[PDB]
Amino acid sequence: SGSMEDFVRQCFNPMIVELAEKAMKEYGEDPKIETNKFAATCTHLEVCFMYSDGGSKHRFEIIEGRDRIMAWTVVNSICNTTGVEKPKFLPDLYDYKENRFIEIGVTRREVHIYYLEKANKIKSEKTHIHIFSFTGEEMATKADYTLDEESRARIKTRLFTIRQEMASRSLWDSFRQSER
Ligand SMILES: O=c1cc(-c2ccc(O)c(O)c2)oc2c([C@@H]3O[C@H](CO)[C@@H](O)[C@H](O)[C@H]3O)c(O)cc(O)c12
Ligand SMILES: [Mn+2]
Ligand SMILES: [Mn+2]
Repeated sequence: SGSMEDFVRQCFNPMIVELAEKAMKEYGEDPKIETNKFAATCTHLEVCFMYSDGGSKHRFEIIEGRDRIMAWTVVNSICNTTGVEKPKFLPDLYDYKENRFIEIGVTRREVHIYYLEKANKIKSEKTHIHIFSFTGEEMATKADYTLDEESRARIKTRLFTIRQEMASRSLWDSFRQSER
């Protein structure tokens, strides 16, 4: 869907776009062909970045977007230095304030369905899950949202703006239907 490709290149910062293209190609997927996955990958990356800018300076270490060696360097480092259980999958962030890894979910489906799939995927209590939708819904572990409402509101409003713009360009219906 090349009109979606055009949208991704117009919508997302070039750093996010280049990171998403590398990520997909590493799984043998072509951004030019799986354009809905390209937009999805960019959105999750951007949310991960916005979330890391949510609170105090350096509250959050970013793990998402990092090459595997550096990602695992951050994760193993943190687990040696805080004694928190070493996750089996790379999470998205580490919360220095709350001493927990965070998995970040962005879903075109219902938040509760995605929360469960993440929980069942993770199989490790300590890691905090936080889900966003394009429709303003969000849900987190023990209903603990980590950030203040003003920072969550920027993320929720950004995801809404993205859905809206996709909608004006008749890309949203495909994109919504395309998810796992
Ligand atoms: O870099 C990638 C990152 C992720 C990813 C997704 C959710 C997270 O929460 C998360 O931390 C990371 O997913 C990717 C996927 C897929 O994106 C679907 C979502 O649109 C997922 O449902 C699939 O399961 C995935 O394999 C690709 O196809 C290619 C990719 O480079 C990636
Ligand atoms: Mn991740
Ligand atoms: Mn994630």
